[PDB]
Amino acid sequence: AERGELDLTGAKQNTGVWLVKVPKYLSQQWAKASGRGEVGKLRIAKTQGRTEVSFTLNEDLANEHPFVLQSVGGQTLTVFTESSSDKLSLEGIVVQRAECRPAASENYMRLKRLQIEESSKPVRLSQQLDKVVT
Amino acid sequence: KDILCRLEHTTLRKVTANTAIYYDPNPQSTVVAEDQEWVNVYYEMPDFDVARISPWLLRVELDRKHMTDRKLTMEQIAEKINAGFGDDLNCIFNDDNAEKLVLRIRIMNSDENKMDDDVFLRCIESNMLTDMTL
Amino acid sequence: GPSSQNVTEYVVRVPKNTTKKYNIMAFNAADKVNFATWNQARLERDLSNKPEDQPWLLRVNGKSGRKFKGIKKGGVTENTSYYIFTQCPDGAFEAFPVHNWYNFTPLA
Amino acid sequence: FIQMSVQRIVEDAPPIDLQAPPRYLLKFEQIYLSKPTHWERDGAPSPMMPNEARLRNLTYSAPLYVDITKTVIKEGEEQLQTQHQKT
Amino acid sequence: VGIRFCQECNNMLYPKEDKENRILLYACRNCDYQQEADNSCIYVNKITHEVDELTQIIADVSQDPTLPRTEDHPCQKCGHKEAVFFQSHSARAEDAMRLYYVCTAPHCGHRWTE
Amino acid sequence: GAKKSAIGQRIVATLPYIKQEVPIIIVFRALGFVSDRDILEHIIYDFEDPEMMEMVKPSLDEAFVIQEQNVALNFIGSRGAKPGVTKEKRIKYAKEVLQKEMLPHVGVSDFCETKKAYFLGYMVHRLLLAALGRRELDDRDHYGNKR
Amino acid sequence: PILEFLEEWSMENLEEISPAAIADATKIFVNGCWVGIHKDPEQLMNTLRKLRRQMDIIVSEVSMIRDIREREIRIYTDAGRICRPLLIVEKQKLLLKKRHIDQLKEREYNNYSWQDLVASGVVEYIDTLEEETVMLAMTPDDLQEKEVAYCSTYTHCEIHPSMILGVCASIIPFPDHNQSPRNTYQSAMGKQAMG
Ligand SMILES: [Zn+2]
Ligand SMILES: [Zn+2]
Repeated sequence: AERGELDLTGAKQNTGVWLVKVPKYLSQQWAKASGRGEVGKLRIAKTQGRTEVSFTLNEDLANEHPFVLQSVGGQTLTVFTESSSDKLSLEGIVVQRAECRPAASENYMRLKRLQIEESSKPVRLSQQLDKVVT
Repeated sequence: KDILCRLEHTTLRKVTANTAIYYDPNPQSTVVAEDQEWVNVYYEMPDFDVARISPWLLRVELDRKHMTDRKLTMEQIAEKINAGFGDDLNCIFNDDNAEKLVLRIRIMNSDENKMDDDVFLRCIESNMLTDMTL
Repeated sequence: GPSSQNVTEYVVRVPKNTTKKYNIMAFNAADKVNFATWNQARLERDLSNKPEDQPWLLRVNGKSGRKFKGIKKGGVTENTSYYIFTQCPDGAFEAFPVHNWYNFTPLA
Repeated sequence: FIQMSVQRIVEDAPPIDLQAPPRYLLKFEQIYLSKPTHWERDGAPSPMMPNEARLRNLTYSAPLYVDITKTVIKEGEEQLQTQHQKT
Repeated sequence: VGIRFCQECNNMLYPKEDKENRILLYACRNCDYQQEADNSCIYVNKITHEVDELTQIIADVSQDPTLPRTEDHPCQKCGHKEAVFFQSHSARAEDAMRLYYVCTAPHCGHRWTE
Repeated sequence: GAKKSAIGQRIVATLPYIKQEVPIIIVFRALGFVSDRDILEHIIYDFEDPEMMEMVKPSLDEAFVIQEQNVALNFIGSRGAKPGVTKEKRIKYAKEVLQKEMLPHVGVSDFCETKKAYFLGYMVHRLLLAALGRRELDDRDHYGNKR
Repeated sequence: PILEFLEEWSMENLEEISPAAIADATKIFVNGCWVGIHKDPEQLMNTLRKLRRQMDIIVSEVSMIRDIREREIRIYTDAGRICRPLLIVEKQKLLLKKRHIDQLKEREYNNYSWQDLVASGVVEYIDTLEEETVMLAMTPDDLQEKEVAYCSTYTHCEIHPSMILGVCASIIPFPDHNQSPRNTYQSAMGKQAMG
């Protein structure tokens, strides 16, 4: 028991966690409110020999997100948190990885172009003046 | 063509198919089952090497077509090795009847009785492949 | 049985702020990291540079056990975010952003 | 070059730090470029046509201006920031 | 041929015999660690190196639009008529004119030589 | 030579602002990957193939003496163009060289060690492929390779 | 934008992958920097080509090369790359149609131009590196017409072979009937000809 001790209780309980890679538009929609305690619903449907994962965007938030799983056997991942009280802890071991992909194919590129323009706004370019300074 | 063969330059590297440094601590029980068939012929009445044998072994397999092209049979190669290295090395070669031409090599008995018993084999094999002249 | 056709759907919660920040701890598979022997551990900022902008040093089971070094992922996720889903008694998934990513490698 | 590289070079140029006590910081922000101009001996600017440049052995060049922000920290707990437009 | 790494420090293991028992042990360096060497062969090089080029061939080459396609050599595994044939074009062969064939059917990366 | 032809052929690196070449495994150690398995994970991506594994043995043997990142950094600093008066300064100089002078296009920030190690391993992998004959040597006259 | 799109799609960052996965996956390089790895290189290349031909997230001059044998995808965006326009061929058929030709015939008073061809994705710019992986057809009427199957996977078609010539070599009449050093000599002389 010391300041530098790591609370491995999560590892002892073998708590399983899932890691997901999600896009900026989804993360930013969540960050907009970020305090309502709700952003959507994750629906998992399993069949005889196939499982599908999907996420539904909240109706209020919007004003389908299929999930593709990834093998985690090539790398072992764990999650640890640094508490504000300087009490490091382990939450669990990553047992599954997933990626969230957009549904729209072409019209989504329109939003991507808008994002690119927004990111290019800070870019500054030489300006053609008219009338020499004096 | 006989004069051409006597004039051109040929190195163990040209007539050797492959080389392998086996451990083979017991010559009577060879790690290579194919070797054990004929190695025991030499080791039934061994001569000039019964005193001691270096644990390590250097097995070289020679290409039949190259051997026939250069008219180099299994005898003069061992004779050249013996002349070059004095008694430093003991060479035991198979017969042409076997589909594979094999020449096992070991370090002298006296040294066994300072550089390294292992790396020195890599030294001799590479120098035999390039520096030595058949 | 129900396992062959079970459908599970859970709410998603994203608290605005959390007292403890969330990080990622990645171990190489070939290292064969095992937590059964992790009776105790010590994670602290390094002293070679001699704080928030420095690598992390992990010493498992004091000096006797293995030592690992974690380095912040230089590549930033300007267009990506990572979240962790954890089981809770209320049955709703909770998503926490990944503040940092660390790759730990054992030190002989 | 004119639209991207000049401005990017000026931006990437590290801010000038001086101290020898008060310390001054110089930052180059924006690039401005006027039309090619020629100054007569009297000092009156006038647009320079390429044919005029060819005939009079002039250089077809455009004046270049930078916005420069100079911030002075006097160690007195106040910093004075003055911007020179189109230097 | 195999390369073994120390279980303690994940460093290269070098061969050393033990005179006490006269057996090969892959011993670590800067670690004071040892292992029992089951394989026995510590070094082997093939000068001729008749390496099977089929191992190097990648099934994805069937997607290359620049490779020729022939329907006279059907795939044995699935019977697909169309196939892509090419030469090795890899150094050290010293005789490279034979054709290696790859099935063009997706998901069947069968490769062979005539 | 006895040991020269026994170990084989080794890989060195001619880093900028360093008078003489250094073994590649030493560069990896300075970048901070000490274990031979970790370095070979970034160099060889498929441990199943033994032919490429045999190619890197002489380099590992040559770099066996240095086993610590700080030791490798001091080794590089000692051969830096501006020798450091003290070992700590030599380390500080070698780290700067490997941070901003080697593979700058990969990155110049402080936490680009992994990226630089991966790219250097890719360079070593390309060299090994060329030596093994699995890839054709680059053609200088090729224009896709001209700007 | 290229890096952002690659991150959006299933391209695993180098930092977030174990080395063992690099074997099967194809490396993804951008401007000579090993950005990451990908598992479906064919689909990734199809998506990138579609994006470039639609001018949505990839500009025309960006060159994407898939070394299938080496399992590499190199995307180049830096300046200085020499490239030329080439007509796109799909299923042994030009994407350039009589409607495009008529709109070009009425080039003025309708605002139609070459940029519209490029945007429609009938003609795209190819550099030397990408041209290594291209299956050119010298002419559409002859090489991709149903005939003895020399090749049925043509990817692009030359707009006109004579466009391989320069300004001074383009004034030679019937240069394909002259011994080449005479074409060179005329190229030299045309710069000294009066006019
Ligand atoms: Zn070890
Ligand atoms: Zn097939």
